[PDB]
Amino acid sequence: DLGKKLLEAARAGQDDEVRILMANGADVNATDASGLTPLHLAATYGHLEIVEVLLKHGADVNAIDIMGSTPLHLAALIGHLEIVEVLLKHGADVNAVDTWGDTPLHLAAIMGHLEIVEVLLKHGADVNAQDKFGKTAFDISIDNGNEDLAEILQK
Amino acid sequence: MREIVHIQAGQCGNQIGAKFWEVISDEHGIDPTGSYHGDSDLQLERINVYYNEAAGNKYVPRAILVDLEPGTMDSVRSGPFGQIFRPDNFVFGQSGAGNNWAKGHYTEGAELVDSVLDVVRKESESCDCLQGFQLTHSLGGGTGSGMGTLLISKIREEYPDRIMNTFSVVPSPKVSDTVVEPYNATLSVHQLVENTDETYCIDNEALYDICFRTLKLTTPTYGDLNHLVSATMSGVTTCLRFPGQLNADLRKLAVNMVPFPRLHFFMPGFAPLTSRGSQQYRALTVPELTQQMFDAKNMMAACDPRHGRYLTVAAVFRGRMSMKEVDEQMLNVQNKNSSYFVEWIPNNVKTAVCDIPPRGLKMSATFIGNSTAIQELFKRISEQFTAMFRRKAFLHWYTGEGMDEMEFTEAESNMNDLVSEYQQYQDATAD
Amino acid sequence: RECISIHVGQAGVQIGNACWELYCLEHGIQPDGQMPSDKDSFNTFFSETGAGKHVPRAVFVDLEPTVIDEVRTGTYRQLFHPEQLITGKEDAANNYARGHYTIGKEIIDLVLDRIRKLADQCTGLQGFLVFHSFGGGTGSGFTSLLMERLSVDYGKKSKLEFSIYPAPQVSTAVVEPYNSILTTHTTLEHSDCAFMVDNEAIYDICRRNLDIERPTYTNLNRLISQIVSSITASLRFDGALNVDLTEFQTNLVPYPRIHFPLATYAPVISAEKAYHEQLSVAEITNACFEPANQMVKCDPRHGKYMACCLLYRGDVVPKDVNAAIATIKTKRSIQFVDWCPTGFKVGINYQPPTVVPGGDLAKVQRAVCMLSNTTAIAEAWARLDHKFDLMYAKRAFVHWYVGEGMEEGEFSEAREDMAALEKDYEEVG
Ligand SMILES: Nc1nc2c(ncn2[C@@H]2O[C@H](COP(=O)(O)OP(=O)(O)OP(=O)(O)O)[C@@H](O)[C@H]2O)c(=O)[nH]1
Ligand SMILES: Nc1nc2c(ncn2[C@@H]2O[C@H](COP(=O)(O)OP(=O)(O)OP(=O)(O)O)[C@@H](O)[C@H]2O)c(=O)[nH]1
Ligand SMILES: COc1ccc(-c2oc3cc(O)cc(O)c3c(=O)c2OC)cc1O
Ligand SMILES: [Mg+2]
Ligand SMILES: [Mg+2]
Repeated sequence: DLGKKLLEAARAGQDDEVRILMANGADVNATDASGLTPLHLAATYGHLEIVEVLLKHGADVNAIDIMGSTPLHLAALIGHLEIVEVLLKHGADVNAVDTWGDTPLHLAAIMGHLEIVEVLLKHGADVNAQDKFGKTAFDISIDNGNEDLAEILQK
Repeated sequence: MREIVHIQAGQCGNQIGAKFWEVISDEHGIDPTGSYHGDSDLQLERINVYYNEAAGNKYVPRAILVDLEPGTMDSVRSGPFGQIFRPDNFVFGQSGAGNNWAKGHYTEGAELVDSVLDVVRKESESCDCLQGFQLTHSLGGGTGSGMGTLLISKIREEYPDRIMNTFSVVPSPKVSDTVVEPYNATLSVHQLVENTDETYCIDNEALYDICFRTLKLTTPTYGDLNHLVSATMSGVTTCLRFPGQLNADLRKLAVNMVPFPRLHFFMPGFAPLTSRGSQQYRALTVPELTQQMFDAKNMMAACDPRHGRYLTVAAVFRGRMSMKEVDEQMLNVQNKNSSYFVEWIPNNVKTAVCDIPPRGLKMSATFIGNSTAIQELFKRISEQFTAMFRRKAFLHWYTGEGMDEMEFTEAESNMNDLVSEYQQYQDATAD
Repeated sequence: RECISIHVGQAGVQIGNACWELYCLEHGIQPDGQMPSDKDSFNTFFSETGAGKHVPRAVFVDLEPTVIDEVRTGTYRQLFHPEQLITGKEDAANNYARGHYTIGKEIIDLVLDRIRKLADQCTGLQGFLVFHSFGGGTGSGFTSLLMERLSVDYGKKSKLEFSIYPAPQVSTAVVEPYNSILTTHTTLEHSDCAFMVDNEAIYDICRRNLDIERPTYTNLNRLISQIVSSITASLRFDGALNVDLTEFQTNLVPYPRIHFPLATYAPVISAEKAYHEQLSVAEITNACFEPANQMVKCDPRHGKYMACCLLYRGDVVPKDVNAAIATIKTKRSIQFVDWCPTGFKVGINYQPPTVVPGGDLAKVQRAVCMLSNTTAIAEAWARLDHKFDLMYAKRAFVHWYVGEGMEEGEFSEAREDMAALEKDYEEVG
């Protein structure tokens, strides 16, 4: 099964291995047991070149795993700015909501990825989006005393 | 109760540890070769707390230097005081831990811990009356955090009636945007809650904020941050290093600052806040020193004390100043801010005064608070921990070291229990 | 009939220093023990060697060496038996439990054996005077351990305390209320008479009578030793009042549990007023009923008297004392319990009081210490008990004691004893 091998090559950052598997029919939209796709894993682990190649060959930019996480959620959580940009250019849903009520904006705010917060805002991130406890990204910045983040979120 | 054994683990631990020894060596008139060139006998009365006396009136730090990463060895030795440390007290591994708590606590770190314990035992056995240990480390890395907490637990086993005190540097995205740091810190706090008697919370979030917003340093460096840390570490150990009517030692500090065993995480603060190589006609009055010491902007943990309540406070004034004026200012702050101090611990703010100011200042004040507001620091780390853990990012780095996924849930639960306990005593009334 | 003084912990040791310094001056004894003047009732407090050296019947004990090392190297380095200056290496860390159980246990047998050496030199040992703080871990915990052991080893001997009652102005630990209640509970049955010394009362007197803005321990201790000396003078000189330890109890303690007399001393005059007009017997006697001159803060007008002794020193004619007393029993609302003689016992020592060079007090021609047992001293217990209650309701700091060989029920047991003591005073009052 070339799907499980593509999932592993995407996570590991094995560019050539990714190219070969797709050339032999590997399912670009294969899922692991939790619903993660090669694009999820390459976005999580920071493999920008594999992200771009997957998006060139039919990857669903907005696929969700079993917890509602999209690739943009994971890129924003881990802090891969260039990958965030590529995903948005290819149609990523800037306001996708996962099973915890989090948007990519929530996750970039929590982890202090301020440059990514700015990019998400510029692409229409919803400042009024509440997680399951009622918190927006701005609420998190106030509760946290993160003055740099709060300034950014008031623009 | 004389000697303290000092341990420094990991990059952060050794870097702030080296600065500590530079700063207090200068205060005690000790030069980089170990000779005493001071002109006051107050400098020598308690020199034995931190230094061993060796051949020919030369003083050697009772300090053990640990790191899985060998390059830290060289950085310390190349420092001004790098040649003062006992060469046999350098205990270093082959490869670092790569920000992996599991490697520090369970694999690489556990392979080296016994060699550290051997040097600790040697330093401990030569002490007249050992009072306990102080450890400098970060919680965001792998060595200082993972191996640091393993060391603590092992020392705990060998020396159960000795106090364990830590200077623990808490991580911040503002200083290191490396996203496994909440994992390492939360796993570490789990350990520190059970195994240390007193912890100074040195928050890189606060240190950055002070440098960037108060000192106007557009791109703070570790040296900018550590300048604040060494001022703090000197201030909070002043009562241990110079004779004082307060009879200060690590156990009395614990007895008077820690009303509940787990709630032993202190918010330190310091005034005046300065940038290095930036003298100013300071000459802070006693009223300015007192107000700044209680100001949220002067805290080394990123918490607003006005959001919680002080269980206990110690305030150490250094320099030549009116004792009466200090007494009046200290009573003022408690009478105005009355609602911020718990009413069920009478006389819970202590004042100490040391004649000798730190280098470069005529007046100085150091704050040690046991404040329920510190829950804001643990809630910040907890929220980042939870954001990562809910998506299970990079968990395989940890379980791949034999670590189990239930230790993550247990650590997160214990730290949230800690937050609930602070809130409990924050809301308690004397009724 | 000899008396042995025992000084425990920093406060006890430093106050003992001041007392014995004053004692030597009062008896004409030099710092090396030599006494030309003569070579007597001072033998109750000083033994005599074959070389004519007069040595205090005194033991100093501390769990760390800092303060006793000062005695070993100071002015009186040669006065005391060197083996009666006893130190461990690690103090009680402000923790009653460490002083009584975990650390104090390591040295208690040495202390008892060294005391036995002094006792064996006595032909009619009366008992012990024990100096110690309430607030320290050694002063509280080791003292109660020592008092427990002394009761077993010297069942017939009297034991008197001078106890330093804590004040926030000069306190050292937040847990001093706990240590105070714990040592009072466990020492109550082993002590026959205890003179509490309220650091806040002494602090106030230094501030307003001696014009010392921020009094040090040295200021406090010189004033305390003056008062202690006026209390023990009857044991060291000829006199008709309080001539042995048993009589202290007979005169000042009607029931064993309410054995805390109040000391009031006058006059306290700044050494800068070296030409002050001399105060009369009537004036210094009236000052004994001003709460501002008391050694413990409380209001005897809110209580009832059970005993009252007036100890005069100096140029004091007995008829003037009687006339001064007569005035007091009239102009004053001074209420005795109905079961006690409404009489005042009077001793007069005709030597003028001594003041130590370096002291803060002016020499005076006449002085007086009144020792009264008044129910109003229960106000001092209530202040302590309330501070205890605030912290104990939350179990604040209790884990430090439970970790050091003590059971948590000892807290409640001690506090119930204090409640019973407060009730003892109410029932008499
Ligand atoms: N304040 C301050 N923080 C530091 C310093 N050095 C590292 N840190 C912080 O410490 C954390 C990283 O831990 P390190 O000490 O570098 O890692 P380690 O203890 O050597 O363990 P390894 O992962 O094996 O390298 C991050 O939060 C850094 O921001 C320092 O010199 N001063
Ligand atoms: N009047 C007076 N009070 C003192 C003196 N020294 C300490 N105190 C008081 O005693 C209490 C502290 O107890 P200490 O006697 O110093 O402590 P300790 O008995 O040595 O016990 P540890 O040090 O805890 O082992 C506080 O209330 C102090 O204010 C003194 O020299 N004179
Ligand atoms: C609630 O009141 C109190 C608060 C603190 C303290 C105290 O503070 C210290 C500060 C230091 O920087 C170093 C110390 O060694 C000590 C210390 O040993 C100590 O206890 C003896 C005592 C109190 O009664
Ligand atoms: Mg490192
Ligand atoms: Mg002591």
